[PDB]
Amino acid sequence: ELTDEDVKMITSLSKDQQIGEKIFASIAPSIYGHEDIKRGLALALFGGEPKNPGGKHKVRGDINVLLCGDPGTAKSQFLKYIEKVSSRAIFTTGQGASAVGLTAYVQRHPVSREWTLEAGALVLADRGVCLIDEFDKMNDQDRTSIHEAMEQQSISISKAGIVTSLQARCTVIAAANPIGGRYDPSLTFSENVDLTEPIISRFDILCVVRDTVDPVQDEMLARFVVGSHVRHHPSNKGVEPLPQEVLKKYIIYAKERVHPKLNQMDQDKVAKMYSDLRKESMATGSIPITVRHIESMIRMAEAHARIHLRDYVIEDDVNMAIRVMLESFIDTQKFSVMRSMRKTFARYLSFRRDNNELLLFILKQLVAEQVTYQRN
Amino acid sequence: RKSQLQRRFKEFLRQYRVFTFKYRDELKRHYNLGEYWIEVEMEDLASFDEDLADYLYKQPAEHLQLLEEAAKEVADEVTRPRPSGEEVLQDIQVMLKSDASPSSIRSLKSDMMSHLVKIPGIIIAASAVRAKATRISIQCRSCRNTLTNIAMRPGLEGYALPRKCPLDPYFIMPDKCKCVDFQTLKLQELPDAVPHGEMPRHMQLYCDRYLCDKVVPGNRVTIMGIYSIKKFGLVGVGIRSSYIRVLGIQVDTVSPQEEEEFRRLAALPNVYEVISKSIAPSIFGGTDMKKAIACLLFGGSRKRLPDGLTRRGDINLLMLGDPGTAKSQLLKFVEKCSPIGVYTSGKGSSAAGLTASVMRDPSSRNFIMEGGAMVLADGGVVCIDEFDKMREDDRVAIHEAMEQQTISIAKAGITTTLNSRCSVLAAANSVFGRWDETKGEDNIDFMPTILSRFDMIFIVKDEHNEERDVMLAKHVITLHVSAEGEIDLAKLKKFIAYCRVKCGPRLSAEAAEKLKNRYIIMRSGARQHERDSDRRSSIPITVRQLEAIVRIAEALSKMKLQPFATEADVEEALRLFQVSTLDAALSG
DNA sequence: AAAAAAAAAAAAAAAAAAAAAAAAA
DNA sequence: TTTTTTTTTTTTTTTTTTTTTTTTT
Ligand SMILES: Nc1ncnc2c1ncn2[C@@H]1O[C@H](COP(=O)(O)OP(=O)(O)OP(=O)(O)O)[C@@H](O)[C@H]1O
Ligand SMILES: Nc1ncnc2c1ncn2[C@@H]1O[C@H](COP(=O)(O)OP(=O)(O)O)[C@@H](O)[C@H]1O
Ligand SMILES: [Mg+2]
Ligand SMILES: [Mg+2]
Ligand SMILES: [Zn+2]
Repeated sequence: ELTDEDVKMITSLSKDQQIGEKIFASIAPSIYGHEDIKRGLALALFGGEPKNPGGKHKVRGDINVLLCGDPGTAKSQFLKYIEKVSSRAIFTTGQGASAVGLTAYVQRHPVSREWTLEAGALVLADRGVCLIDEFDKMNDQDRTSIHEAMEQQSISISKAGIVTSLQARCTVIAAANPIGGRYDPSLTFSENVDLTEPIISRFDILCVVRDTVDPVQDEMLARFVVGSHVRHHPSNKGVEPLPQEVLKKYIIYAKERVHPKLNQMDQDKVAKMYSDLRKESMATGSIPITVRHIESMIRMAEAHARIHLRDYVIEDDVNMAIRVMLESFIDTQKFSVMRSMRKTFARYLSFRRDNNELLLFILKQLVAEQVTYQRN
Repeated sequence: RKSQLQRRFKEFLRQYRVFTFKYRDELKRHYNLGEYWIEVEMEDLASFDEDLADYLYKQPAEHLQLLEEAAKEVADEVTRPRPSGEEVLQDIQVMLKSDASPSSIRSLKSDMMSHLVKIPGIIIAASAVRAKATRISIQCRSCRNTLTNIAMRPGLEGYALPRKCPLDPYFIMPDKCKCVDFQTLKLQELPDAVPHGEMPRHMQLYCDRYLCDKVVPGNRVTIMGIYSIKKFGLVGVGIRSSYIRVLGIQVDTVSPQEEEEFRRLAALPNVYEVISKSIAPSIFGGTDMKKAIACLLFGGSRKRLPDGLTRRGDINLLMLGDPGTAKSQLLKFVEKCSPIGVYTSGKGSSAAGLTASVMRDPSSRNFIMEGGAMVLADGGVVCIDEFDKMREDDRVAIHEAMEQQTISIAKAGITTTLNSRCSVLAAANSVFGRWDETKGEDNIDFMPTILSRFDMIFIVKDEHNEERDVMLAKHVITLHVSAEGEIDLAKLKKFIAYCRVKCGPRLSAEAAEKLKNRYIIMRSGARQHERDSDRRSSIPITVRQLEAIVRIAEALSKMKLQPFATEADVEEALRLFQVSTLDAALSG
């Protein structure tokens, strides 16, 4: 895929001034809705900027994503699309139904009969994407291996005689279901998922996919899937999404060439925002905000800049990264704290969110309240 | 003629300069040291006589033999006068290396057979050193004559005995045949170079006299050798398994000037301060924690009393805190900075257990020791993150190891005591997740016995501050923007190693007196507080804590290479232990 | 305290790579 | 006498079952 004069093509639409919306809408075109999840996956695809000040502070440039949601919401579809669209992308499942496991080992390969070091799946995706379905059904050793990979960005093997440490700088995109098969907003995120706090603490974006009964959305999704079934019958075999091949060409060029530097970030705004969030979160019995959240916001701002190839993070990039990080952090909170932080930080969470979207959301909330009152 | 080529190699060895003749002096020193081998830089050979290097690259098999013979003759010419009993000249293995970038294993097609090839890889298995015969003697069974000095080819190339002096009357005399070292290794392609959806390829390496055991499985290696096939008495037809004849190995990843540098670094009046601020510069705050970690890095002194009992000199540190503080980052730095160090989680690591295990190979019936983080980290540091989530077996194993420094394992085969002299640096979060004072002393589920093991326990909190939050966020943003008194990682690590190997201090009488009085007062205060609370604080103070304070004083005095720990360092160690007694006492 | 599920032990079977001896001409 | 095919043996790995151990009600 080493072409030339396609740098012109990528730059030609790079200046479109709305390419962000195009790319965010050009992820998994077979999945309706879930726009925020698509945005998060785009940011994960383009990635951040790994930096190790001196040689003693290793900071990962990846953006790990965890999609926790009740079943029947196309999480595995997102993971499979990422598998399809991203080079050096591998897919594995918490169950043993995956070709390659998460943990390293050494053995004679069954077909080649040769003694080889089967590196864990995470290692195979050394510079790519590792998709982990059924993230909440892993083994103890699988959990330990994912923890090691996410924490230290490497794997240490001492199985037979191989005392080695080989690095796995992967971006983990995971899919999981809530405990009991249904996500209950009355409980915080960290407690309605079969995952310990340290594991969840290493994910930069948490997407809480909820299947709530809604006649309009239900009808729209039914039309979508039934039309897909019609169009893929054997006999018959607000922007425009980019073609997938051009999308991956753009991803390659951005991920390989442009390395945005945050010399224009407004430290004042970020510091005040962080202090306010700390005070608010501790004012309530809620999971607090920590430094790693600022780290994740920095990574997402760099990734968003990379999407636009700016080479210099701009105020709007920082604001969008803050929007995404605050959306995730708020949705991880319980029901009451959800509204508390929504109202307290509605300004931040409304960046680049036009009036029509908020008005439609509020009207839908009101009509749903009316429906519930009617049918009780 | 081949004699001309050997003469040219002799000239290159004798007269290559750089003034000084590198190879002549290298031969002198190696033969005097008994090494009887040399490392020939390929580029020097090419520059001096490019034809020789080209020949080597095209026909290594015999040109390397010519070079070895020339090196042997030159070594004789430079070190011929020897005492009786060793005057016999010794053959010389000639390892060769070059700066040429290695060629991917996938490019080792058929054409490159018998050429000199440089490839990268990861060695996943190494066989034991064995005997291969370079010179054999065969004696006839009937006439009992001998055919001594039958030249044997190197590499995996056997030899067929003569048929005619009966027919095939010859047998080998083991007592008269000269052999050398021998080893076979398995080299796998580096996982980075393996294509995305693709199996890793393999190759078989064959070492020689001094190349045996220069690597161990797991090393990332660059091999320069002769692509060769087995030669053993000659649906796949005419396929001869291929292997590499190893000639040069490079394993990828203290001078007196540096010793004097360390000496002057220790002599600085504020050496402690510069070391304290030179461990986690990126991490903001926690000066006391950084001082304690420096003390742990330098460690105390191991003492073996005349009765044989051993007092561990390695400090054990624990850090309980909210999941926000940069403590896993601190552990990562510590493992990256300690001379010998390993990072691991409570439940071991990824396919790398925490504590050692012993299993007997049912086929070979050996005693395979699968080394955990503890035994691998002998003489160094083990950084255990999520130290509160161990497994019962591992909990007991560390219970024994942290105090005795030894892991005792007795399996159906044998009993043994592996030596694990590791300093444990543990990180953990509260039982509930966030430290709440309302349940003070109930935020730790550790049994009292384990908490006795740790020399110091630090408690971190984020319960409230605005100025600190602003400063922290701005500092992190500044670090990501940028991306003096700071001893770089390599220099600091080498200084730590030099101090640990060289200086082992001891307490002075006055220091012992002061520490005695202070410890007595601490014990009295802890007992009184426990009585007042009418409950036992799950953070005891014992004579083990006295040992901990003594060890911290020893580490502080070892930083300065001072043989004796003074009163000031004992006071500083008492302050450091006070910053944990703040959790022993003020917590309740 | 007792049952259910998981893990490890252990024993039997298969591949196979190579060295030596008996039968054939 | 000289080849050849077998014979073994010597390692190693793999698979099934059983037994032993760990977790839950
Ligand atoms: N938003 C959507 N757009 C299009 N198709 C969808 C959407 N949500 C669900 N589907 C379809 O509904 C079916 C269920 O989705 P899918 O099988 O991916 O479930 P899932 O979210 O992975 O569930 P689980 O957690 O049980 O594995 C699929 O056929 C999928 O194509
Ligand atoms: N005082 C600090 N100085 C610099 N960075 C910090 C500080 N505290 C937290 N961080 C950042 O916050 C992140 C969380 O740190 P980490 O050690 O992962 O927490 P934990 O040990 O609880 O997992 C780290 O990436 C680190 O860079
Ligand atoms: Mg699924
Ligand atoms: Mg941690
Ligand atoms: Zn004879």
